[PDB]
Amino acid sequence: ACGYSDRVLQLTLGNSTITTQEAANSVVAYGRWPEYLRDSEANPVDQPTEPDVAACRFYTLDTVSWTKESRGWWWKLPDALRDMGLFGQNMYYHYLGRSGYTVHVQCNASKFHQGALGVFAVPEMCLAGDSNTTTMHTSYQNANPGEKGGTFTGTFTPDNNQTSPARRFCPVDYLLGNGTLLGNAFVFPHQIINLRTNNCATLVLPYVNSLSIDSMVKHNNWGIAILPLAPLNFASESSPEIPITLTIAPMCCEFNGLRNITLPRLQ
Amino acid sequence: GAQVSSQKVGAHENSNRAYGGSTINYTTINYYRDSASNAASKQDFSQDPSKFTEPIKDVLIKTAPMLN
Amino acid sequence: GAQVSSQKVGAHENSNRAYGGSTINYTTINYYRDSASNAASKQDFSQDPSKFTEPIKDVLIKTAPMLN
Amino acid sequence: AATSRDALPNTEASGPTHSKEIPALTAVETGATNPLVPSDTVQTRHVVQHRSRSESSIESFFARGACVTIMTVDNPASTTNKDKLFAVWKITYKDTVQLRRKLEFFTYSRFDMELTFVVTANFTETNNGHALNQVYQIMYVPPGAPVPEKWDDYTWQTSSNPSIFYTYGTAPARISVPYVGISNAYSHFYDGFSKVPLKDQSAALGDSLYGAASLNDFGILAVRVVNDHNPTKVTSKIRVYLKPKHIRVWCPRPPRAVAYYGPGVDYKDGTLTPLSTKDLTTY
Amino acid sequence: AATSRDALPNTEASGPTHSKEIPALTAVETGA
Amino acid sequence: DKLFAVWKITYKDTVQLRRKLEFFTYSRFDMELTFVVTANFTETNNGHALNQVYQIMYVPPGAPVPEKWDDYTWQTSSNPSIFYTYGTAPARISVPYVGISNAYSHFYDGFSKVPLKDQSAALGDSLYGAASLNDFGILAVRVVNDHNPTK
Amino acid sequence: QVQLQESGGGSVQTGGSLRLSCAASEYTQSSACMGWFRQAPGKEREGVAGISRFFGTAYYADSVKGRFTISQDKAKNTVYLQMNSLKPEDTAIYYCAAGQGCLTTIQALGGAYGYNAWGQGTQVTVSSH
Amino acid sequence: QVQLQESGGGSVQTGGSLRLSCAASEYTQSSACMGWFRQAPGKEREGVAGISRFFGTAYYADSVKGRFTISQDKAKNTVYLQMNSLKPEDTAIYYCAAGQGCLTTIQALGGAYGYNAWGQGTQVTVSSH
Amino acid sequence: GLPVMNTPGSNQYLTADNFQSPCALPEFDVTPPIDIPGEVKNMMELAEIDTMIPFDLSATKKNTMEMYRVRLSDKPHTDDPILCLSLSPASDPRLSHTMLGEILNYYTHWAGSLKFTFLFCGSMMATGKLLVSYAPPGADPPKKRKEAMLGTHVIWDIGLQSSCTMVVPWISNTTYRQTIDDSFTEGGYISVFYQTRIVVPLSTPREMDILGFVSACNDFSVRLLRDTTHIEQKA
Amino acid sequence: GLPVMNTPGSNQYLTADNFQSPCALPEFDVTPPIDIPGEVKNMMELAEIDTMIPFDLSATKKNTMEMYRVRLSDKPHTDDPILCLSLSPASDPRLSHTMLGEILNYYTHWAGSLKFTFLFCGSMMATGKLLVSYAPPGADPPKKRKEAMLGTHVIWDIGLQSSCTMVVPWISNTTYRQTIDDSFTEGGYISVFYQTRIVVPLSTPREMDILGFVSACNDFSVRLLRDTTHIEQKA
Amino acid sequence: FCGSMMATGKLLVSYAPPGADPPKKRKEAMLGTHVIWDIGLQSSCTMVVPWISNTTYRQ
Ligand SMILES: CCCCCCCCCCCCCCCC(=O)O
Ligand SMILES: CCCCCCCCCCCCCCCC(=O)O
Repeated sequence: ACGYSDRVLQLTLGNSTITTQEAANSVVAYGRWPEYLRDSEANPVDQPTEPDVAACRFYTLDTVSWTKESRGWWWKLPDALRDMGLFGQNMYYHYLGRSGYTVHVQCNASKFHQGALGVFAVPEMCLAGDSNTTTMHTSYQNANPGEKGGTFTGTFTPDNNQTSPARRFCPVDYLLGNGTLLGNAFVFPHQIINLRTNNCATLVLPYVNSLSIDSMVKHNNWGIAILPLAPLNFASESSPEIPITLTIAPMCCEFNGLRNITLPRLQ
Repeated sequence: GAQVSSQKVGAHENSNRAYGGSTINYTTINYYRDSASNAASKQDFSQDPSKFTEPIKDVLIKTAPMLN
Repeated sequence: GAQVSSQKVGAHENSNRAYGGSTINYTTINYYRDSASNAASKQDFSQDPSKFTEPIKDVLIKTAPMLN
Repeated sequence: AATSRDALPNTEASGPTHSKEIPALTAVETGATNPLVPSDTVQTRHVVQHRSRSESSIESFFARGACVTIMTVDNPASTTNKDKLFAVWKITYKDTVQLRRKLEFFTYSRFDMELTFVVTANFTETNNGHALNQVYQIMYVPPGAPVPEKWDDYTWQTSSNPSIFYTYGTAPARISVPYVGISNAYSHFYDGFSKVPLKDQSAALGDSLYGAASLNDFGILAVRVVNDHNPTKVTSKIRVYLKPKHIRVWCPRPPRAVAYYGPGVDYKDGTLTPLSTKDLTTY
Repeated sequence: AATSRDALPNTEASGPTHSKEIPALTAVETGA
Repeated sequence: DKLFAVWKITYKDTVQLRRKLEFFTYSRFDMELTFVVTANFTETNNGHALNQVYQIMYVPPGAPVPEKWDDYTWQTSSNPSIFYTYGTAPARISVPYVGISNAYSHFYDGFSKVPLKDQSAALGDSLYGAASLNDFGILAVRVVNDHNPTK
Repeated sequence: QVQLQESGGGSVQTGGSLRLSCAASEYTQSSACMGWFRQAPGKEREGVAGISRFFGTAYYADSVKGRFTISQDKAKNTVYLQMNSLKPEDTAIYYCAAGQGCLTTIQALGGAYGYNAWGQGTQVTVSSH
Repeated sequence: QVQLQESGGGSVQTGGSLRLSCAASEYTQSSACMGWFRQAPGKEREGVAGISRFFGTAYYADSVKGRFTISQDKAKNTVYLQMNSLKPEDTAIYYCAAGQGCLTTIQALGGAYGYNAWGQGTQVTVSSH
Repeated sequence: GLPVMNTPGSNQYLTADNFQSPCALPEFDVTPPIDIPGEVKNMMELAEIDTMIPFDLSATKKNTMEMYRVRLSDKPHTDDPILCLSLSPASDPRLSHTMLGEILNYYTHWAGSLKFTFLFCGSMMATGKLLVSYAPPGADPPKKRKEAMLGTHVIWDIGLQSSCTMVVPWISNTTYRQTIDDSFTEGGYISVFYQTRIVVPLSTPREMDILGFVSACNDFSVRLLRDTTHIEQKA
Repeated sequence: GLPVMNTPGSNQYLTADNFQSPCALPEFDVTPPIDIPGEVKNMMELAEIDTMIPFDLSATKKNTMEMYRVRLSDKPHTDDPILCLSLSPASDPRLSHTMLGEILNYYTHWAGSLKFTFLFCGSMMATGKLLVSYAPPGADPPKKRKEAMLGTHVIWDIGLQSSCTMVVPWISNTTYRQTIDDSFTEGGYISVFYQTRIVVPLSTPREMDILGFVSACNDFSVRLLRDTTHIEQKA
Repeated sequence: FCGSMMATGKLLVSYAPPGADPPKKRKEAMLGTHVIWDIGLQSSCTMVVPWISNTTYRQ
């Protein structure tokens, strides 16, 4: 009647608004909308910190490039927001905290471009390491790359430097870096940015853990995996490129156990 | 404090003046104070897979166009 | 002469037409004449630690000055 | 109100059609799986369904015990040089594989564990001497309690540690333990660490294992043969079986596709080949 | 009437204050 | 290598029971199984053995069938298994009507495959009267006890 | 399936030894008597050797007894075929054959009828070069 | 904690034997592989030796294998470290290291990562006086 | 004491048992649960979710991201199949590793309807028509548009609605089917063919791929719990 | 007799069992109880009572009355801590021997709020102000008034009301904490600092001491019974 | 947007209140008030700069 469509959308969190014309509706993980911590479920006694619009708004990460030889890309939450304005500040100063997020990945092309990108939100995205000598051997620094995130590879490469090991992840793409076929990845809340149809993928993720609140500094609750399901091709050129961008927004952001600044060693 | 439950009869004995037909029930008695000690009731419930199948914000009408 | 008591349910079985919800009780039967033979009921009571914490003759008002 | 053993909906009769209602066509990019039935695409008959998902409920799927470990203890001669063997084993589901993977279909779970203890025993030295029926004490040593150092030290007195006294040749030992997690559910995958390495701290002082936490530390199981030194040695193995009854689960994950390698998610070289050979144009 | 397995009292919401009621200060010499 | 037995579940190895069943063409029933276990020394020696425990695992069609007395299969995460201690009441379990059909067929007048014209005779052959209607997997058993000096 | 992957195509002279092997690692209702079939492009496909999965029920074709023997590894999982004193009459393409439910190779004893998973095929020539 | 109290600071010449010991009497989730770390004031802190609490899982740094051995008393509770044929390159401050839940030294095998209780430190000099 | 009698089965340990037993830690204050989103009630609902099929399992493509891709081209019409697939959800390599199948590997019997959804991931300027076919077993496995066209099939138009689902209805002799590869309990054949052909304009990638997904329908069930063979521990 | 069946666990002895058994002395005239003052209902109420903390555990002071004393001085203001303490009630030496802790040693999990009370035992003519601080874990352990001031803290005035209590509120990731020294279940840091400084007139002892006590709050609980390690028998 | 229909793109229009470093990189601008605009069938996009002032009126 009024022309309302599921492709055309606009979402607003704070002083930031996202708008699109080629959407494929919107996904709410496990059918649960993000929420504040209920009294019946609460645990820390102190009165909590609810930053609101201060932290809860859209945040754009550093844009990456999609080409024919890219194997995939990954990010963790909250990790990927550790240095984003207030939220991050609020993260570094409080022992505990919880939050939901509305992840919006952007990537438009042309009606002459093709390819499909799988955007998967994996709660507890514990990735696999690079050593065949020692397990669960990836260091904190390499585990949490922050906003830049990381990538997947098509070939496993075991680190043989036993003197000063690399201590990083070596996430094989087809095993979705966890030892499980990417094919089943669809079990996780997800969407597919298939160039023909859509230019974006929007997923709403509630706070998911084994407990009401946790130390966001020590633990990542959600992972963001983006892998090309179909390859990127354009016309007849040999090396096409199309940028991909992720804007993330916390939702129902709350924190407790306020104390002094945490200064982690990131390198 | 007995717990009498029903049995979904599969194969039927040529009986209905004892077995077969007339609702066959079983008894269960909890002997321990802690719930952790109890046997599995197995009388569970199903749900709608939607939260996994249709985790979409907007209602999906299967007969209509997915994209509209 | 059975003794049927309740169980404070911890983990819940996806059940409420047998287990899970609808109050799960247990039975106990004393087989011996002497009380010394019985098992521990475990259905005990709490008290106020005062007799150890505030063994003071005069009423302690936490908001007021201890010494006045 | 739909129970696990209730009949699934009947498939109803449907004839021919030709209109503007589109069941066959959708869009998976939205992330939604088209919920079609046969009548949407083909002409079907009225069929009273009788089958039920009784056997696939979480309860039913885990309604079985699984060997989690195999412990080894003995009772040698008094004249021996090496000390009598007592076994210590940290309680985990991750030494074996079968059970682990099942558990791993999900991210989180709540359950009360039922443990059984099958005990085997045998002679080892080719002699003709004799042994008298053995009794085995399986003590549960929770994190913090003193873990035995000798088969005959003060720990085996068990004033507050749960302990089992199993006589050989009788019904295998079985106990129950409630949901004992420090969290609100047992976590099968942890995307984090225990410590936070800080800038003004030595890297050594700030390191921890990836995916390792207390969420999973339940202490150890200690066992010995209660019998005193016997002239001819006797070997014995306690096989533990875990059944997670009264179970609840959260967040489905894809099942392990490559053989496990350690308690983590790591995999080794040359194991990364799960699928065989099959040509695209052949049945 | 408080059993061993009954829930301990809930912790209730409390905001800011500044007055003459002294919770923090007492005297242990009294033995309390 | 230490001997472990594997046996496909059928009523047709013996005769007595078979014929009774054969008075009819089809039947529905819930099977109750009992397990009487015997044991003996074989080598004329004077060595000793400690009471044995036997695990009878049910391996349904599709599940991994043991190759060793000590391989990973005997872990039994979903296969039904019995742990029988020697010298005690024989083992007994119950199994419901497990047929793929609506009743167990005692006689099948057919085959499994259809040999087609444009297929090799080899590719189209099957046994007469043989079908899945009767495949219930196997029963695997071993002595849980570790190697003993005298067999 | 099971895995059936075979090799061993060495064109030896008349009277030499050759070994053939077929993988059977995965354990479905595992290859009972197993199976070895040769297709002579002059004739057709025919059954040859076979030893029961567990038992010692090894059937031998009239033409190959004694010279050709069947054996396997009840662990390393692969099926060996010792073919010695090779005639020029045995020049054909060999194939391994999984006969599932052991009774498939107990009833009929020999394979052929109860065989569902087919092998790849190895060319063996036994000539006078 | 556990108790960790170490000593044994004898400045021996290049090629002599030295013994290091760390107390571990109290039995918490006891020192699994244990741990020995040396800090060379030119370099930094590094892992060296370690034998599992109960099991014989003893890891040895590339630079110390054979010469340096780890062993303890499963009763008298103290951890010994036989360091023979001492080079001048091993002049550093040693430290014992409790790695609790044995799996801490089973997963990673070596210490360093699963280590919560830190030792005191003994200065060992191996020089040409 | 009360006169009692021991009947067979006494003292035995059946792993499939369900009885009560004494507690190891009496009066333990169990931690109450919290509403963790995404709880599952039964294994089948995981089965109803669409997972991607590793179709082309050639020596080169197997165990690589490419196995999920089914390449299509703008080649002139041919009656040759694009892909052939056997209805053995739990035993045929291509189906065996999908969640559906993997799940099926924990059971011995499988029954009910299945659905195959296909996703065209070519350019918008690309057009085409295809025929996805399901033939019940018993006859010659289809290999040309012709015979396949005789069975159950959906003719799919490539357009704005990116995906198409073909439902393979439950057509079986038996009440339940075997998780194993078997003749008596054979399922049939699944096949895709070009109806027209793929058509693109100039300056448009001439070759593209398609993605395929398979899941169970609301009336799919499994029975007889068994251990899977897609997992194992060596020594 | 009544047909019965033996299920697993039969004949075993679990020390944690709770069943009835035959009496050794039937009809024994048990002596009735008398009202003995001071009966206890639960272990936690002992926990709520304030016990003195052996703070300074230096080589010289440990195992001596002096370990309970925390010396203060009239030295000019400094931003350095008077005492540092880790929130590991059941595992840190200083807390480990207090009734609270000792009790905690009989359990594996601990949860709830705690309270630290401090007693100034200097002269009446002595004045001063202090800052007692509790910082939740995760950051740099406080070592200067500055960072500590950022966390939970009470600023205490030395006067007629001799003691001051700081409540360490239950702020945890987990529902319950470990009796062991552990990172995941770390509790945080407790710290005392001079706000002003200690001031006394002439003819007044320039240095004095302070006493510290710790106890549980009405909502403190423990679970998982285990044997302590602060007691043992050699041979 | 007055480019061709076949042209696609996404932009970020940003309004930052004064007082800090004037934005010059997507990063800082992204922290302020902003609309992320998709180029499509709806040709234009409006970003509203809300009244955020110290004074009641500006010069
Ligand atoms: C004497 C009986 C022993 C009683 C104590 C049992 C200790 C509880 C351990 C339960 C947790 C086992 C780990 C598996 C849980 C998981 O899958 O995460
Ligand atoms: C561990 C216990 C074993 C449980 C599984 C039993 C397998 C079911 C087999 C039943 C069918 C037996 C064949 C006889 C039926 C017939 O006469 O046709």
